Amino acid sequence: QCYAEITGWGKCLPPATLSNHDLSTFLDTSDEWIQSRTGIEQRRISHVNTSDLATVAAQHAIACAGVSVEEIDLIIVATCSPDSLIPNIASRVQQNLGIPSAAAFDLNAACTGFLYGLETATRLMQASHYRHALVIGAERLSFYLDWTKRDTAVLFGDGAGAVVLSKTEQKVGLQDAQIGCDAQGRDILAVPKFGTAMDRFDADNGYWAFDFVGKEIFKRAVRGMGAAAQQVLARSGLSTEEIDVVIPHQANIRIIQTLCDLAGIAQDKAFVNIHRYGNTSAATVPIALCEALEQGKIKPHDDLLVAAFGAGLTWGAGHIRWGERITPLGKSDAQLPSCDHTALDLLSKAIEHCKRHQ
Amino acid sequence: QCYAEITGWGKCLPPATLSNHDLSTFLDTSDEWIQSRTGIEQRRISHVNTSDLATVAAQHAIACAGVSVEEIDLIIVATCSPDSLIPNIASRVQQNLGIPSAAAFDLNAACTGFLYGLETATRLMQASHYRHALVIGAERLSFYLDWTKRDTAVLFGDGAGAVVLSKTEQKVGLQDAQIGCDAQGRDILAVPKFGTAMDRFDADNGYWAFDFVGKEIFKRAVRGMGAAAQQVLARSGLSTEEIDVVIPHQANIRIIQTLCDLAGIAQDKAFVNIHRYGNTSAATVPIALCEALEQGKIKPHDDLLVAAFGAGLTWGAGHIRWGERITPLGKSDAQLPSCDHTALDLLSKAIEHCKRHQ
Ligand code: NA
Ligand code: NA
Repeated sequence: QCYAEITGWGKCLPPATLSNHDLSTFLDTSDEWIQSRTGIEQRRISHVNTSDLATVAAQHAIACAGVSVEEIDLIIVATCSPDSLIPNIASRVQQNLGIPSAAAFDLNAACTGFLYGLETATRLMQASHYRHALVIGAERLSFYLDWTKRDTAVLFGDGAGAVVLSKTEQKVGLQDAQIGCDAQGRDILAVPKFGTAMDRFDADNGYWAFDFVGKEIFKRAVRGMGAAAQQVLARSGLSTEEIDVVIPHQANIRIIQTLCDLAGIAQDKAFVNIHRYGNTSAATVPIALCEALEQGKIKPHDDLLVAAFGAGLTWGAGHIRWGERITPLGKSDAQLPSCDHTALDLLSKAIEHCKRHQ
Repeated sequence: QCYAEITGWGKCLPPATLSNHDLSTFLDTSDEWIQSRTGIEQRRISHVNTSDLATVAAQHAIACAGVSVEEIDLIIVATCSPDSLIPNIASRVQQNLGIPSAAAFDLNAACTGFLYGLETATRLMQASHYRHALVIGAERLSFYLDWTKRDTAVLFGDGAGAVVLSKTEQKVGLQDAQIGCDAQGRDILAVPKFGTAMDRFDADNGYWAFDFVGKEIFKRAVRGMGAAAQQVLARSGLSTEEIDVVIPHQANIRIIQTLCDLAGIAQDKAFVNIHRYGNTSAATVPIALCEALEQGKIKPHDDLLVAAFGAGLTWGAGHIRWGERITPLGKSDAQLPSCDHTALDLLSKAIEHCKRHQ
């Protein structure tokens, strides 16, 4: 029996920052409304491609683990906003980092993608030969947004987080996990007309609908994550009291609080950074984990609960038993190209196109 | 120790057929050129979305396995041509089939995606609780093609294949597998400007380049698949003589023959249907497997070699040990909506747009 220890962690948040007030300047919204409704105060807008964010997050996680690029056997990029479909962007990260030979694939399960990736990488390592893995959640959701639609325009942001996993006989890393999908709810959270369902040659094909039935999403999210968490707890033989830290998906602070409140888990155990970054889909969990660790919120041998949900409606929970080390073995000086533009400058063109089309 | 038996197989080929002569009518090519160069004589053009093809292939595989939709714990759709990115199309297949609860994700490793999916599903089942899985390779590559570019326009086609896997203690299904990616070659096979790297609001964004460096692809494919096959053979403790059947990716008949010739495997062991369908990327392997089985080419307890390669440059090989049953337990009458148009009629609009833009 073996396990996939999380030996490295890393993050990449692009610099350009879009505040709630910024949004209020071109949208019929308010900082009060956004902040009280969602807990979000800021989010980041990338001046680079998704794969670029993924790459920097990877470099930091690799440095953190002290592993050689030559030792990585598997690369998973959880994203729903890839630079390209042919080829995948896992291979771009691989090319960028000089990793030879490794299996490289993109995994799309929306905001639950990092948890799906962690589960997949862990089980691949447990049942076969993979010695080390890189699992990255990375998104440029700003690509998708309709800047005239306040319901969705204020929720999402860009970023990446990564882990490195290493095979071990110690009982650490992801233990039990339950991942799933409530497909009867597929239509409540969707951009159905970006992908091969779109009309390639229609000049209005950029003006797609972003379906977001907020209340039903909230209900189904709390239900799905909560039930998944119950299953993992029950199978683990841990009480709710023995969970040391919750690292939740960051969609809405009220969902986080409800999940905790209903699971009987103390609210202060939940790591929250949604106020800084908004909902970065697949990146939420690995960014939160990285920052939890950076901030000393996780101690060695802690039991962590992870939970997430997203379009699908995909959902998941997992139990991670931490090992001995919560500090990086080294640091990377990797960075994004400098950006000379505010978020508002970066979005300028898109905001004008969306507004012009109404 | 447990295993993931292939208990169900199924396929969906759309009806509209584009012959080599059809292509010659709007392209500076010939049936002689295509046929002698690639082995391709026909390919299918879908009148429906990728997810629709995936769904029919799934229904047949489910019927073949005699498993209940209630028993499926995992759904993987290997594709690089999804209807949509938000949400994934695995969840659409799930919704369509009424499968409750199952994990559902899209996996993108280009034409190696089905092998990546089979490996992933198998290891998930071996190391965790998943009882049954659906793994589907499905593509509408016709979405991507530039109908003025003869190098690529003649190679690719649409379709889907699926398997159902079931957990067992018998030593059957996927045994050893080696999957990988030669990222130094990422740029030789690419559509870099469909995805979030594209300019959403540029009215010429449909006219993307399809990079295809044919000779270097051929070289790197033969090398990668051949080395992967060597590793699986070596680790299995089987001689090349003990491989009963090869189910290869269908990119080019010369690649198939070279792979076999260089591996010392008799050419007549390789199942080939490229002449009918061309290169359907992730669907090639599962369609070939399904048809091999339909045609009685696989016997119980046979040792199968699978091999594939694609954009990335992803690559893989696997050894499948067949179990007892090579006939379906039942049949599905599922079908695509009727199509009243020839392939040429379906492509009409796209061909005119591409030609008009030169
Ligand atoms: Na504990
Ligand atoms: Na044999």
